[PDB]
Amino acid sequence: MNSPTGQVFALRAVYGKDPVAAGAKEAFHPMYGPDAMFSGQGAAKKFPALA
Amino acid sequence: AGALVEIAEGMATSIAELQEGFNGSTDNPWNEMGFRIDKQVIEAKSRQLKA
Amino acid sequence: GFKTRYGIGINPFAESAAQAPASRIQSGMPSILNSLGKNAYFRRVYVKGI
Amino acid sequence: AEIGGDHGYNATNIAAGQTSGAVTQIGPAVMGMVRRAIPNLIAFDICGVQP
Amino acid sequence: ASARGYVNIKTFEQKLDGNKKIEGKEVSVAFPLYSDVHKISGAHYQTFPSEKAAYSTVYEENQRTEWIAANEDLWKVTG
Amino acid sequence: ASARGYVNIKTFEQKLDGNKKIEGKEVSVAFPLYSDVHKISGAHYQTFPSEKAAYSTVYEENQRTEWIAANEDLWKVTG
Amino acid sequence: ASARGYVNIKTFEQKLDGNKKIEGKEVSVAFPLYSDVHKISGAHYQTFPSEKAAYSTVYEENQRTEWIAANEDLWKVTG
Repeated sequence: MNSPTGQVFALRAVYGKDPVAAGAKEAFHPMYGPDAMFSGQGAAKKFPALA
Repeated sequence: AGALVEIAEGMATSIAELQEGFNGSTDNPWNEMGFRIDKQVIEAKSRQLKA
Repeated sequence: GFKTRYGIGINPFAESAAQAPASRIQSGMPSILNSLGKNAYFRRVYVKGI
Repeated sequence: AEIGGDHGYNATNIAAGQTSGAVTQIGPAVMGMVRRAIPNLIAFDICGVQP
Repeated sequence: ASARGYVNIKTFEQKLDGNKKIEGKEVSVAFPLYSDVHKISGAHYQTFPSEKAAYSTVYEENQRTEWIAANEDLWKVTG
Repeated sequence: ASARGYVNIKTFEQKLDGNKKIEGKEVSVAFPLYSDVHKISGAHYQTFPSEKAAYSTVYEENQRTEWIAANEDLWKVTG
Repeated sequence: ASARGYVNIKTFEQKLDGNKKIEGKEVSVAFPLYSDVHKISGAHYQTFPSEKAAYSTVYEENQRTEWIAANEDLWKVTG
């Protein structure tokens, strides 16, 4: 590093109409699979969360 | 158990810049290293027989 | 006397449990919060009985 | 005793260039961008296609 | 709180004139307040940055004139 | 205070259901809170930054989960 | 008596902090015990050899752990 204090960006692919939101799931995540129906039924209806 | 971990870190460029009494600061010496040079000594022992 | 300046950094995405990072601007200097036992790239295993 | 000072090691104070000392530097250089790579498909040999 | 960084200032009390001391004080200042106005030189300190206050008396983002009272209060000489 | 900027979110009370509403809510948010997490889309707002919050309800640097409950408060349905 | 040489050390007490002292201790050490183990640096002393010990507390050839505990004892802080 030639100048003090480097920096590195990070581009998250975030979905749900808010690239920044509270708990906006990340799109392409090695951990986390893509939400199975988001493009699909999950746009037509909203499913009850499980708790 | 991961309770007490093991690290090595730097020195903040605010502390390292003024080190051992610069800019009015005080009590903060640098660390130093010496060398020692200690010696050993041996002796010759005899041995012998007859006929 | 000698002087050096180096500084260390954590890979962005190191933790990689995180949906999206907090604050958008996040020190890459290692610390307790981000860098302790959370880095995905490295997995430490103590062996015993050798 | 003009001091160089440091960024506070805060993440903002670096990205702004704010510095405890005299100078406020430009910015945190750039070390380049880190994206999140795309996961791999399992393709379709496992399930008959029939377009 | 500060939400950015703290510049911790630790001053060492020195004997100045007859039966008098310049009181050594430990103080933690929010960094963007400390960078804007800080008076300390020749004050026999040692300063270190940190992300949470390392001393009891803490000066947040908003003091200014309250810290401008304290930053030059380090030269107040108690008998 | 935020000391940075206040992002002012103004939602317009609309009639959602029979004799019901989504109440019009005028709220200011500290920019470094708003830039980190903001849920606004399809919120029927108009948003302007300022150096001093423009509304009585104010969410400063430190709320987070108090705003994260209040950012999705803009879709609340009322009788 | 050590019969070889005696390294005579005189340490000069000082005010370390507010109403605190680092106790000055005059001491002497057998030259071999001194060359073997001596911890004195930054201790505000002055040291001279002599055929006999020139100070009250004298360490002959065999003390060791009495002096190894004593040489580091010069940094004990008293009020």
